[PDB]
Amino acid sequence: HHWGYGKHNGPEHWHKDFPIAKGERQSPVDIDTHTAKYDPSLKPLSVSYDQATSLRILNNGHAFNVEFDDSQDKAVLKGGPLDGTYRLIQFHFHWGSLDGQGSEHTVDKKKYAAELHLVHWNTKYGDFGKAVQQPDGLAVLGIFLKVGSAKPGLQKVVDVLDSIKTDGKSADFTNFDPRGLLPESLDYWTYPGSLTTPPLLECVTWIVLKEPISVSSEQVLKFRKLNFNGEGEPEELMVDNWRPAQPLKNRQIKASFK
Ligand code: NA
Ligand SMILES: [Zn+2]
Repeated sequence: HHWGYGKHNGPEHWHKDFPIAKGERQSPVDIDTHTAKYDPSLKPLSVSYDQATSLRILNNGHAFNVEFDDSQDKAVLKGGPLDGTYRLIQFHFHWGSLDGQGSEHTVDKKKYAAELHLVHWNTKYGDFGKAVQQPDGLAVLGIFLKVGSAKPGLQKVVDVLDSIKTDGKSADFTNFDPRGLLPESLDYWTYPGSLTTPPLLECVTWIVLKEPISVSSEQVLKFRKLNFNGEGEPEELMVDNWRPAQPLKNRQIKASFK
């Protein structure tokens, strides 16, 4: 695709092809923890990932996605601020060239090394393509990564990155359990927002977990060896594939905790 994260095609350019970039409910945003409103009416999240079926991992030239079979209710997210059942379709990460940047959301302006997005769609709309046209179509769980101890359940992902180095490469990726990527606590902030890549549609209920997971320096190093470019093209490392924080405008961030 023409858009990307460089000087000449990066996020400050996206509005020319995707005028919704300057919309009223864009993501990501800075979460100001002292202005977030505790909402005692929010329920606990319900994450049911025991029957998840992963299929494939692929490099799509802006990140890598692990894709799941979403033809039945096998890995779903319910509760929290959601009505209805949302099915897991893929997850992916955004990360930096250095450990001090890489997350899309920030917390009191603090950036994390990377951010994991688990993308789910509202089953009342029948398919992911209809869901992205609706204001309550997607629910994305966002989890921050800090660098410290290794996360054992991430290792299977890091070990296959070698085989999908360039844009358009894919590999079989079965029996991966995404329960190994979740923190202990499910406390969260939530606000209505958008996809953070083109087409930037405003169809996402964001659910950002308060507790980061830790990954090792060697684990995130291996993400930085992937390439934006296709095979046999000049090498451009896949780093800093994050969009900067957007204005909050007329929105309230709610917290499930105090
Ligand atoms: Na995508
Ligand atoms: Zn993302």
